[PDB]
Amino acid sequence: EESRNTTVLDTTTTLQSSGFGRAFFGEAFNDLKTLMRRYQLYGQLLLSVTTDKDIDHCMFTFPCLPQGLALDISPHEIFNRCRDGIIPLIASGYRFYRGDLRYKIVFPSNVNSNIWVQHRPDRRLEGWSAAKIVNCVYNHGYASHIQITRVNNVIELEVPFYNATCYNYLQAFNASSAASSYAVSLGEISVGFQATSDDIASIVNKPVTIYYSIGDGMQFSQWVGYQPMMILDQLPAPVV
Amino acid sequence: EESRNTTVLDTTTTLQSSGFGRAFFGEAFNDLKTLMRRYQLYGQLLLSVTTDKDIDHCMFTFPCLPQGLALDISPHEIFNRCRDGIIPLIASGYRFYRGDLRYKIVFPSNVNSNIWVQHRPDRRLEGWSAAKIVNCVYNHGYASHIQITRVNNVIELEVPFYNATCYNYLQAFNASSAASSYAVSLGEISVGFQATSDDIASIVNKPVTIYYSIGDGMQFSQWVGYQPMMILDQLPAPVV
Amino acid sequence: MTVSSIASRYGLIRRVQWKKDHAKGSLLLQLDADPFVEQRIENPISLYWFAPVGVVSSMFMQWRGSLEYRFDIIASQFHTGRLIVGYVPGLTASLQLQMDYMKLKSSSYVVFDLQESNSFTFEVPYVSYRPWWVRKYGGNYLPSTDAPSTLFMYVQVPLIPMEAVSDTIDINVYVRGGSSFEVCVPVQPSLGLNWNTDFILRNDE
Amino acid sequence: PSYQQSPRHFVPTGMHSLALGTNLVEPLHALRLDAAGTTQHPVGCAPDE
Amino acid sequence: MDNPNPGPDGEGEVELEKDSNVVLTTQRDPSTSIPAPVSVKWSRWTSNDVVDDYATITSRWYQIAEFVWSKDDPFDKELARLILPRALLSSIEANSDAICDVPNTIPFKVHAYWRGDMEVRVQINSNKFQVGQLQATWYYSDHENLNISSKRSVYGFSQMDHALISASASNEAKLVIPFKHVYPFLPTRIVPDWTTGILDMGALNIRVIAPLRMSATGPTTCNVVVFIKLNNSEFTGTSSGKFYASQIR
Amino acid sequence: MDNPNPGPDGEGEVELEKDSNVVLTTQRDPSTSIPAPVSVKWSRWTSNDVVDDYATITSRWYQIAEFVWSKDDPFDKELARLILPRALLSSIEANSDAICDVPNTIPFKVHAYWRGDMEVRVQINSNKFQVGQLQATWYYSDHENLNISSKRSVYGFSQMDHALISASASNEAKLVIPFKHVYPFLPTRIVPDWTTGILDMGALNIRVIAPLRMSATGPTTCNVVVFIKLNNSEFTGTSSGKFYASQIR
Repeated sequence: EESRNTTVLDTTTTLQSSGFGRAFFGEAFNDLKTLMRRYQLYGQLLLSVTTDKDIDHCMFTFPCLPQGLALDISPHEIFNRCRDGIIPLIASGYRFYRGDLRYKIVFPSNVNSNIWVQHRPDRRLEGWSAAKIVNCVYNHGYASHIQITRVNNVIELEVPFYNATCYNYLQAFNASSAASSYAVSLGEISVGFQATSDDIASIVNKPVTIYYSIGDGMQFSQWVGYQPMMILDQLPAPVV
Repeated sequence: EESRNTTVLDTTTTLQSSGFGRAFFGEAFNDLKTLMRRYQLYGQLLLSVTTDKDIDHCMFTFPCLPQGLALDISPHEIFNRCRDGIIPLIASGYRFYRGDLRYKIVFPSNVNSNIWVQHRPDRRLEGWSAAKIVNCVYNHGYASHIQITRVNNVIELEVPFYNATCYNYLQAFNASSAASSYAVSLGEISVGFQATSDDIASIVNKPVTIYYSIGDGMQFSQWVGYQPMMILDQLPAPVV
Repeated sequence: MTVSSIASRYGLIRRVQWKKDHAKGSLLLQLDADPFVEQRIENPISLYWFAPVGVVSSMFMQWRGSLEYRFDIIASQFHTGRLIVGYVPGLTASLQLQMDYMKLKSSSYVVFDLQESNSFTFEVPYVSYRPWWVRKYGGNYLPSTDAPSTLFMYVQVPLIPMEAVSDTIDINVYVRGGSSFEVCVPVQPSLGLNWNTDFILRNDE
Repeated sequence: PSYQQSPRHFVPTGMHSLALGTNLVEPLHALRLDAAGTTQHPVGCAPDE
Repeated sequence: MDNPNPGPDGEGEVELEKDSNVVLTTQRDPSTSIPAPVSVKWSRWTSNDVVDDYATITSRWYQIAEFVWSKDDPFDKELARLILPRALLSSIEANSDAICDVPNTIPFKVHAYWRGDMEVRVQINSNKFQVGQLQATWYYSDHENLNISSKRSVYGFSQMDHALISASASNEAKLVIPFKHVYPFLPTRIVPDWTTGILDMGALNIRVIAPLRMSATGPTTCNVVVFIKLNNSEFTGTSSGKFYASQIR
Repeated sequence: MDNPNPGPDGEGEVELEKDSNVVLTTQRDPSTSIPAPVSVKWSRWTSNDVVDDYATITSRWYQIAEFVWSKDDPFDKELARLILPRALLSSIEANSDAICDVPNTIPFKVHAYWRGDMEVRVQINSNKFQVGQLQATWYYSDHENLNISSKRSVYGFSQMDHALISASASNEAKLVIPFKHVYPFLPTRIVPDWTTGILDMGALNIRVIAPLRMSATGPTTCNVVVFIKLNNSEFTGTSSGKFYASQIR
């Protein structure tokens, strides 16, 4: 058995527990779920106008999942340098999950146009490749929200759990079973603008950042051990 | 003994105490802690774009401490003229401290881009030199916040006490012990923009002001006498 | 889901060969008494196993408390052995040498007899000046500290096997966080996954 | 807890009223050090008029 | 009052400060200046090893610095910047022997981590006709400041609480110094997170205020002895004595 | 009885002998041979100095002699004539360091006069297929007899009470040895009434009875380790550690 204990040979006196930092810092940390709701960068993109897009056109689509994206490293100096952050490092330790996610997408300053955001629980996830942000229409019956840039250029979201499942896969997904692609993402969030073709040209190569966190609904399943890890200071310095 | 009293030779009748201004001005002042939460200028910088910075790049980093910065005096006419303000003048009188700090960083008008702000309790402070504001990536697991310039260009902060210490050094720090550098700053706050390379050129040589105050958590330790002082009217006038 | 739910799981972290002809002072491991235990897998970056208490320590700034390392000494009841599991608080890198069992037994130590029972979980103490202890590795940042203390394992009496069994014996070393283990400050994690081991340099030429 | 209840729906204005000088609580930014502080009149400083 | 009848035994009562087997006396009443209240044991938060008290052996008094003080020393002049958990060892390794010969300090040789409150007496043996006044001041973590080179003066250390030694009445300065540092333990040897500043609590510094003023036929010398008791100490982290490096000269 | 079901953890219960921070185990039941009952503290009759117990530091176990025992050693052959209050120091000064590095023995460095009861374990780690039997015997004041050269044999030391170590079952010999000497204190350094025979209580001698008998393909070596606890010690007569001469090789 793993967690058995054959013969304790303790030398120690009993330590005063700090109560996981509650005694010093005035706050507990034993519950890792209350750390999980600290926001983490999900994926940062650069806007790129390909066609003279209609107002209906989504500017980018991305699947929505707590696993962390297919990591997209001119590299992005965070994903080149600060690997993975927190939440997929915890999410490596659990085979399944079930629960909500929060997003809080942040938009740049020079944009002014109105923003529509969709949840699409119809969309499956086909393989771990193309499970990243994709620069590409608006739809009716999908769950929708418009944030106005002029009031405040940061939308916030509580994207719920819409799966016909008991829980969903949390490790990186190879798409073995064909219906199992229905059971990885919560759905698919799409961000699109109402900007016309003349004004969206100014917004090219502006960053759009998306954050994420779980938001109290998430409850992880059966334990799985960690994968092999990379130690970050061993990464090379940029020789100049 | 210092505070002993050998022979009182009083001539006075007993004075009516005003209750430290409560009787006249409607407010007490005996508690110096309630004066400490009045904000004071921490350090004012001028933006300077060195490289065509990525969106991840911090625009400036600075250690976070109630001691007052290594004072950076074209001089800044306040730090040339109004020396030190209040809070390091009180903080000269105590060898240690322990508690929170508040910041309320104020940003200029012509900036529009989104602002991310980090607390980094990993960062030590190596010597009293390079304990000032430094014009230089974004990180995941550090405590973060984004203020949007378009809503309001002044972020506010409650940066907590994250040290593995009983308290921290409050006089100016010479970095004698190597691990003692972990125990001076509360951490390191970094302010960085999401501005692209084209629009950040307009924001060059715009002032970014940072304030500070303690915010009710601060509790100063063992008394230490004051250092030698400079009298401010003795400073020379600008002969024209 | 709980830090102590992770820290109460053994993770296999060290294979130590233990031969017949190892002498009565030979070192078996000098590995550090943090949860950050180095286990190297044989890419231009390298990948490492860790204990679960090692990783869930690496998602925090500071840790404290005991570290129960389990020594599972795989042998028959015909093998007889004896080995110290010692523990010295506060040995620097220059003091990583000069170590042997005779200078070990001054500190706290546990002598074990390998016999009819073959397994024991030693509880590594937390002995340090500081209430917590900073993460050994930190972010990708060359400053920011080695271990608080060091474990040692010397062969006090060498293996005297019977001539029907083998000269060599595997010793497996598990790591589990102790009952008083606790971590406090949530910072940038020092470990990344191996889902995407691709790395991009940023030379300027 | 997620606070999904739909929020308020106001009107901004830039300035408090001016002609109002009566039973009306006026919020400001006091440069006094104390929030409960009020200028006071001691035993001789209570004015006659 | 007002009936001094001195016999063969002198007049005054010889007051004791009995301890373990070192017993020392002064003829005059002390002038203590306690800086901080008494601290807690602090063994519950960061030590699971055998935290052993040694009040039978470590609470003995021990002379760590005697020095000649004459009238040639000026007004604002240092005499001894004793760093007290170091100077207990530095007087030993200065005085031609190792730590294992003095029974006060062998738990520093064995154990690695120290805590504890100190008692410090600064006795003078001035003649009554001399006029002068030393001061003794405890400061916390002198070497952890660079600006003490501006402060190392009698006017700075007068503002904090400080004992006074008048050479007129040959007053003695008892001085309780409770342990107060940022981390609740001082290490005793090279330690994996700091090396420099080992076992440093701060400065006991003895600054002259009133120099010796005497006649032309005056007693020039005035020796000053400093003793130290170490009572509420706790020692933890037992390790080998061969790891203990010598303290800095 | 009669249901051995061994799992991954083996079969037997690992019994402890927990103390201060050195904790040691044996797989087999001991065979103690207590020679004399427990003695009194003896501090009331001849010591007015601070008689300080050190059960937090001196009651740790300490390895003092390990040695190889092969089959070439004959029937009536010595292995180690350990003189136990000396051999605790002689293993230290043999093992390339002074007394101040080992926390068990620093009160011997400081104090001059010792008393105390000893605990002595002689562990073996023989293979089960080996056949052999050592004996451990405590004798009082071996060096205070000249005729022990006639007695130093297994037949003499069998008549007094003595522990036995069978190499078949790899038995362990715990051995309580209470302090019994003519004078109720053993000195620790050169003393004004005797010098020779310093800190000598007598012989722990480990005589072979049954030598290793094995096959042609047998395990030749059989290492023997000796630990010693020192629990009811009292130390008196505090003096300087520079007086303490080294023990004899």
